[PDB]
Amino acid sequence: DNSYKMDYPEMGLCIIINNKNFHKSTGMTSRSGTDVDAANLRETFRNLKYEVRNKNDLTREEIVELMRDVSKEDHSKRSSFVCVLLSHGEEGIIFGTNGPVDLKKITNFFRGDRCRSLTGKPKLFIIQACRGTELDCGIET
Amino acid sequence: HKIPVEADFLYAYSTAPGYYSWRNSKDGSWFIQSLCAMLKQYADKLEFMHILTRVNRKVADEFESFSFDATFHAKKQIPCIVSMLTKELYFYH
Amino acid sequence: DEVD
Repeated sequence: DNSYKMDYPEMGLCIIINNKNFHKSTGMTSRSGTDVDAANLRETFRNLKYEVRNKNDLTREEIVELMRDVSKEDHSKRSSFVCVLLSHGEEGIIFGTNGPVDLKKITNFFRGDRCRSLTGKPKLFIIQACRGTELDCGIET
Repeated sequence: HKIPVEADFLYAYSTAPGYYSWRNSKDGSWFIQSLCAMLKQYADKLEFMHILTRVNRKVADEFESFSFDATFHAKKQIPCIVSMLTKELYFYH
Repeated sequence: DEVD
């Protein structure tokens, strides 16, 4: 038993949060190209037999509410859980359309003690977002 | 037997801690581009950490930024796999 | 190319 049991009736949910347009007052730019990402992910995880749900342009409040609600579903018949976040970010932070969300706040909903129907099951968070402002100059080989 | 409440999470970050992450306005982000391609090619073949390692290599090797701004030109990216998983993960049973 |  060195591998996760992945033959439950369902592979599980794939939640894709695609934030493209941000409230003007935040001063955050539109993330051109992100719809290409969201579409690619939808197809890719569809072919892996995940129940994909795409959500676009969520406020910070909507992100937290969505995550809370999803973590309170019954995942007993699901092998795993996947969440993809596409947004602006900083270290430890993802942006809703109107301001930031702590990544810890989101993932805490799925803690082994807080989401019992996912205890012992792989919980995957895939994050396309900045983690700061450093640039990698690279090295020729 | 208890398990840690933080066990069995995997965080697939597009970029290293402290760094920008790159997105192309036409093609999509370097990371998601690469992730989908490697999942399509290897999900029926490789364990998930090994798939993500192929993603690391693809982003690291095949992408480099182009900018009229010298500050942002010719830059590279490495994704960052963060695993608190306790077992191997195969998408096929 | 843009950054996030």
